[PDB]
Amino acid sequence: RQWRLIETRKIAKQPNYQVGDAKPLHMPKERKKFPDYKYGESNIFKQSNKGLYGGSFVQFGNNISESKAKTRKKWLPNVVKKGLWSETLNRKISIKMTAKVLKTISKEGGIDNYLTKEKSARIKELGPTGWKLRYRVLKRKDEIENPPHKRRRLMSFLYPLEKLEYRSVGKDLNYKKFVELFADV
Amino acid sequence: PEMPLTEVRKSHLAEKKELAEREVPKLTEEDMEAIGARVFEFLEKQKRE
Amino acid sequence: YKQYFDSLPLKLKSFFQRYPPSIKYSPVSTSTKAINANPFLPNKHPVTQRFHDPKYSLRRMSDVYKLALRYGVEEFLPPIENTKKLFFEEKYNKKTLMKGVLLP
RNA sequence: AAUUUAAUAUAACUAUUAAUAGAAGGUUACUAAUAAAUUAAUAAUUAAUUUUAAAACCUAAAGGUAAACCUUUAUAUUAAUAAUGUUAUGAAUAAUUAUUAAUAAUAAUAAACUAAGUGAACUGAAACAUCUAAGUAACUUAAGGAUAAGAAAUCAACAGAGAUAUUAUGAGUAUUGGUGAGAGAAAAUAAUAAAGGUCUAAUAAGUAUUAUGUGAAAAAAAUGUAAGAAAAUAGGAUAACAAAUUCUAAGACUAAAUACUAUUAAUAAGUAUAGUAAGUACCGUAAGGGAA
RNA sequence: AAGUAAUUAAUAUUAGUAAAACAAUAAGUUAUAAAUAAAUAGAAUAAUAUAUAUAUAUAAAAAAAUAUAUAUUU
RNA sequence: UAAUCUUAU
Ligand SMILES: [Mg+2]
Ligand SMILES: [Mg+2]
Ligand SMILES: [Mg+2]
Ligand SMILES: [Mg+2]
Ligand SMILES: [Mg+2]
Ligand SMILES: [Mg+2]
Ligand SMILES: [Mg+2]
Ligand SMILES: [Mg+2]
Ligand SMILES: [Mg+2]
Ligand SMILES: [Mg+2]
Ligand SMILES: [Mg+2]
Ligand SMILES: [Mg+2]
Ligand SMILES: [Mg+2]
Ligand SMILES: [Mg+2]
Repeated sequence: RQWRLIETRKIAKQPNYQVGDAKPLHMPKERKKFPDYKYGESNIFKQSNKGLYGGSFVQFGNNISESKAKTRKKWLPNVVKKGLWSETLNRKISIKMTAKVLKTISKEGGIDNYLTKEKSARIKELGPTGWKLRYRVLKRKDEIENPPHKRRRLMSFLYPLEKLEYRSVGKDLNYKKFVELFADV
Repeated sequence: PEMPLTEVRKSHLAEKKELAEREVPKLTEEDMEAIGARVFEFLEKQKRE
Repeated sequence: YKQYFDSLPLKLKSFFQRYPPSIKYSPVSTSTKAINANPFLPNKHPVTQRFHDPKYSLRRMSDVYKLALRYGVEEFLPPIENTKKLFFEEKYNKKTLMKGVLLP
């Protein structure tokens, strides 16, 4: 097979922003939660952006009679709503799937496994939703593997002292600001 | 935020690092000389015939 | 000698740079991790146990061999025994005629 | 000293070739200004390079709206001080001014070229229904200075080549068609072209393949539904099978020749009704049409 | 204010070259041989067709058709 | 009936 309707997609190349450079005119309010999906978000069978369609877009072709009188028809995939169990998330995740995709999931032995397969083909035939799911699973796996220590209290101890020092000079200091200051330190 | 690397990807990276760590095959001056001499001999033989 | 070597075609020169003749590369398929792994053969990766495709794909390999033949630098290239390709006079001599030719 | 002829302007468009590069409108006013530096070369200088000031309102996307208006309140808080006057008991509570620190904001952005989605009909066939027109017009979406393609699961034929793109021959040949209308390759040889090869992949499975429904007029690679392999001892390629040959899918990157726009130069058996105004006048509710 | 252009094919006239032409990098197109659906076939054994070549047919002729031959190849 | 699906909170 091929992933033509996926890998044809192109997204505007964001310029790498240095810390000292000037701002863009429209900077967003809330930050980027998820990683950027290489292949954007489908601009044709937008039905499939909400689910795990397995790179199965709608076809259009011809109904043909005994007289060979051609008439345009479309061929939809066998989509199905299906709440499937994630071991990593410890909850079942309900989404639209192609019956094919459900079969692949069953073969691979789980939904998390399906999401996390490292092949490029899989990545292509994950949606934007599928990509987000993958990210959620992978991040959770990483957390499980590696808890922070294998600092917050020190910051909390120092904060009031820092505030007092600021006041002695003359200025007031709020926590959020303190946190912002001492993130990289 | 950058997506984390899955297990297979990490293993591949480790393998690549191990490969890099080994001594790299590089074409020595001596090897080039040996080749060049052989080429010359071949040319001489062609000229003769 | 060095000047003569330099005068060799580009692809051949590049090959010699990145797979030099000091290393005696294997005739048979090997581990992908091995130093003597032949770039023309499909070597097996030891962990996954999957045959990797040759480092030099078959066309490129053939071109390299033809270049070597032209400039008489065959034996410095690693062996093409277990790659099924023969070339020119050796191919002509060693081959069996087709069943259709011998037995119509 | 003057006149003529030819060429050249800040001051025409159009076609070609070559080279280079990938770019604000309107509204009406409390009108929407600028300042400098260094470096050659003849203090002022012109030129190059660099810095710097202001710049209203509207042009979907701070929030509205009946474009050039209204409302949000950054000549804002919040805090800390200092000066002032009042209340109640030197300390406390509110208001006004002036410094210091902290908190967010301004989409007018091309058009052509490219890729993807959906996809007509008139028309031709001297009717018309397969076929054609045509994957064209159109609408829709998305990208970049170009895009696309690209280092063979390619071609070929027992000899061999050895990436993609564009053109010439091959060739209107093979091929195909209600065998009508008509449609029509490839190998090979030439140019143009750039260093043109090179790993970034732990070598790829619901994949190849099969059935079935569709699918570039020849030549497939694609695709909905469902069955579904193999390890280089293998796998793809041709009705089929046997021999042989060739290549390695289900992981990737890539200048260059090309397209379009703009600029500059050069050439015009081009234009003065294809020679600069104006998308104005005027017509229409409107999209839109459009003078002299 | 109305037979124009492009890519092609066939004729004619002239001009260049001529058993060759165009092109010169090779490659190609046309000509140089006529046939036949096509095939491994193809033009005086001692001369004008009464000979020869091809297609049908055949042991080989004859028979129909077209083509080839009477110092210099067209 | 933890196949599917409809409704309400
Ligand atoms: Mg605005
Ligand atoms: Mg109102
Ligand atoms: Mg299109
Ligand atoms: Mg008709
Ligand atoms: Mg009628
Ligand atoms: Mg068509
Ligand atoms: Mg590209
Ligand atoms: Mg066509
Ligand atoms: Mg592979
Ligand atoms: Mg493979
Ligand atoms: Mg099929
Ligand atoms: Mg490959
Ligand atoms: Mg690419
Ligand atoms: Mg006969």
